[PDB]
Amino acid sequence: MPVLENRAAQGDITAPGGARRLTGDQTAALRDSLSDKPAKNIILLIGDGMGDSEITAARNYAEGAGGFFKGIDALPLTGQYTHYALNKKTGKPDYVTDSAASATAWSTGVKTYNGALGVDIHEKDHPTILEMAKAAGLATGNVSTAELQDAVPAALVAHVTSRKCYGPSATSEKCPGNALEKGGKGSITEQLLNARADVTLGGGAKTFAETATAGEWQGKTLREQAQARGYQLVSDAASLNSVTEANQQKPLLGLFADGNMPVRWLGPKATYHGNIDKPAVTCTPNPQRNDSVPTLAQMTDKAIELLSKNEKGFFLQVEGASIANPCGQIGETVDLDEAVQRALEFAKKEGNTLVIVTADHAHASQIVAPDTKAPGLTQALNTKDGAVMVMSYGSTGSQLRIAAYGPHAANVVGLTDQTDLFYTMKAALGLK
Amino acid sequence: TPEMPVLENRAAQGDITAPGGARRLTGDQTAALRDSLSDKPAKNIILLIGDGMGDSEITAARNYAEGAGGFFKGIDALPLTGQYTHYALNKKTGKPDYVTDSAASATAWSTGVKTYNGALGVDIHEKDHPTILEMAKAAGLATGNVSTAELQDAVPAALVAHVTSRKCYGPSATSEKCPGNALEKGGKGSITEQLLNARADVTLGGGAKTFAETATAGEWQGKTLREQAQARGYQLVSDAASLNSVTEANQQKPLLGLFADGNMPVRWLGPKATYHGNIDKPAVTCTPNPQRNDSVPTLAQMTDKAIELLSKNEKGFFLQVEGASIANPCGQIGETVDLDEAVQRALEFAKKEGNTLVIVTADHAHASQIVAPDTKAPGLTQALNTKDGAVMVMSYGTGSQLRIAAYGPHAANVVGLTDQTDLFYTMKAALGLK
Repeated sequence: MPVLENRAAQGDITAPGGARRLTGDQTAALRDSLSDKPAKNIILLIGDGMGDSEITAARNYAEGAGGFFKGIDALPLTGQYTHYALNKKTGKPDYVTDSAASATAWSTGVKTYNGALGVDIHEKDHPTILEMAKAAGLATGNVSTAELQDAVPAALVAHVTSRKCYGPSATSEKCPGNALEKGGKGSITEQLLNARADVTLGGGAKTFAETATAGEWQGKTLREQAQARGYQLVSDAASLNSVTEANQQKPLLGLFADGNMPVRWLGPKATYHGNIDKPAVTCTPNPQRNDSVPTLAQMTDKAIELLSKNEKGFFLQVEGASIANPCGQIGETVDLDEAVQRALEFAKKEGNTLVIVTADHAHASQIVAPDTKAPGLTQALNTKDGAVMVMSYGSTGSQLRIAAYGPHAANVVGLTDQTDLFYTMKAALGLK
Repeated sequence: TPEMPVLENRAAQGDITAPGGARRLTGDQTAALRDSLSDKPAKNIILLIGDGMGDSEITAARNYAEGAGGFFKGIDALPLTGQYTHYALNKKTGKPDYVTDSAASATAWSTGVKTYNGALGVDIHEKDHPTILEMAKAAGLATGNVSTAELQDAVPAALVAHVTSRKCYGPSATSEKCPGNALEKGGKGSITEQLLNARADVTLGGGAKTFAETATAGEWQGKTLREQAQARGYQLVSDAASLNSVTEANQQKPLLGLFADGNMPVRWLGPKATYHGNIDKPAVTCTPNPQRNDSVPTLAQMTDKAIELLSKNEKGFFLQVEGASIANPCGQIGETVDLDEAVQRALEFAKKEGNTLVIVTADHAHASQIVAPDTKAPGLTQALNTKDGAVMVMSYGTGSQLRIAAYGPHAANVVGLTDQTDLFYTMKAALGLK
């Protein structure tokens, strides 16, 4: 079912027809994109805050208005999904979710309250798509450029009443029911190590320095616990590259930064009337990025290579993290686009892989007219077109894009809910 | 048999607090979507435009009027969806201008050419290009142009007028602001004059005021534009009763309904948003506008009457319907509700007829955002009491790509990423126009 490159503007944008992204009728191409056959594998890519506005701004900046993201914009089947959370006491909708409640929704199929991971409004645990995959004998991967304790990667492996419960310390204080010494399943990091995905790659080494309060590994650091439990620990690109396999006997745990992994691009923070009062900005490469720290795309490719060895199949989630910094935000979308390209390249070759690309919720940034005097923070940027684009941040709940390629991708078209994504993945992989 | 499927119910299917309760799907959609795809000719096209109606506006309106887990039986029911880009051009450089106005965006889908902000039916060199409505008429199709805005406003005007500035409503503004287009200066005339020349079978909306102006040259010099319409054989109507009496509309007796002096009445009233309004003022419940009444047809009623009149043409018809806009949350939400009712009419017709492509989108998105209730925001905000019995806060503090959705023959051409100019080529090809 491969392709639909490319949908850049096809010609001279000032001339009749020159800004078209299509070359002819799409009925055959869309029909050819539809298959009801089993998915052997799923790759779910999440861009933090990546709603339609963020996609557009990053395209305009990095590719030009008429440009095309070869990963993000190349998925043939598209829709919009709703991501409202719940008020914990009343059960009524809360129109603006945080990352934890939204990740819980696609990870478990149950709505919840802001801050919850893997539990419902009654604080009851519900299994995750990753746990279910593993129980069925599928290989599992969990990749992020955030700290691995952050809401999105955490939601696949941890059930806690507050997303703040990173390690033993915070869990004892803020989630006493989940604390290991109080009979609970443990902190986010402890539950991560119990879950034992085949491949886990990201930031967040800091919390692994904490020591367990109880159980078999009481008094040892969580890093020592991982080593004791047979994990392959890697911390840089060379150590990652040399890994030849990852499975339940030798699961891979890559910890590539103390906190979040390095942001792709730097620029100044937006300011009051920054588009008027400050020069237009050209984003710059972050010196902290280097070939010793794997990128999101490199971690995605290595996870695919290790997980694809499982004959039954795999589930892999990849999160492009977001750390009022337009350059930071746009470079994060570029990082995600490269990871999506790796996923699509694999899926097109393998032929039984469903790739889904979406966001937890949208950032508040807006693209505004160049002369805008806005009440919040603004910045002018010099885009690939050699024109100024202005972005405004003006302290969100909108539905936002979800797109897919491969078997069962029809289930993201039209209006859906974020919880439907759980059931789509469940059904595509034939999980019970 | 009414047979390619419309989405009948994508509301949350159960108790939203329970596992699976917030699902909008009941099962796999592959078969449904396969059955949604045809490249047979479109006999008819109905294009519905919600002013400012990006994804945020759809979500806010759904939240308020239907609840978070509710469902717009029109807007949310189209099975094939994508996102399109609507950037304009800088007139002098020809480089993208990332934030369009309504005139440049309407020009893009009506003519397939990008242009500068404020341009109607002309490119950055001020050269005219034909519109989808003009092309439909030349091919023997019936044509309708319906709006709750003034008919001179950018969206309806872009189908029938080629002028260098959208401000050129009548003779007086054209001679001042678009001198090359002014009739007495050798051009094709004001927006209103070009509308009268274009002679769609059905034109319904606001904007009676400009018709009081007199022409400055030509056969009808010194007559008002209303008098000109009357002399050129138009059937003029001004309220619901007179619209209802109309039995036919065609090139001998084209229909021109003028239902307000300016814009037609908004659906709902509420207070303007204010600084720290969500904190400093009570949560708002929108109220009915008493200027709305059964003597003024609604957007849906105009849509239904236009379909009834246009569908008599054996070759087919092209119909555009605009739900107009105008930091008034209640006004903007009610406008989305108005559009949803008109989309329901269009889909009901299309489902039965079987050869009708229905497209629902926006010119460009409004700046409103849905934000946390406790938000202290620097712009204008308002708390609203929604259908769920919970508070939603709106903030007004744009260039984002936005939803386009379709049903019927050739609907596949809205899926994925497209440009607003592709919509011109989609409509052209679907109707077989050359």
